[PDB]
Amino acid sequence: EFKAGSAKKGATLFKTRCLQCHTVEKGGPHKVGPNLHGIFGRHSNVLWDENNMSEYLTNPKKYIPGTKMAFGGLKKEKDRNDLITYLKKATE
Ligand code: HEC
Repeated sequence: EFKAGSAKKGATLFKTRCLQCHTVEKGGPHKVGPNLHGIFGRHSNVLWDENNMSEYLTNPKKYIPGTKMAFGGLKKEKDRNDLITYLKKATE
């Protein structure tokens, strides 16, 4: 169900909802979460592709309720396709 979307809107969604814990650049520093470079091909066993990550990123995960250490989810379909379109181009 993933359809190539907007990398522009995806890049904005990354700085707002992912950058806080993750980095995309080659040889990026491990932050609260791992470096997502080369994520599409890598596993944990979960062979990362666009559709299985769209499912993964749909649900929010509160690590420390009360602080900004929590992922907010991507409940809108457009937002997931946008973020993945960006992320796919930026993690290689
Ligand atoms: C901190 C509050 C996080 C935010 C915001 C996002 N992620 Fe996350 N992510 C985080 C941690 C602590 C972990 C480790 C494993 C766990 O489930 O706890 C992850 C892991 C990922 C992964 C898996 C990477 C891998 O197994 O190599 C992906 C693909 C991932 N996170 C993507 C991702 C995206 C796209 C986010 C924003 C939309 C995002 N994460 C935010 C912590 C946090």
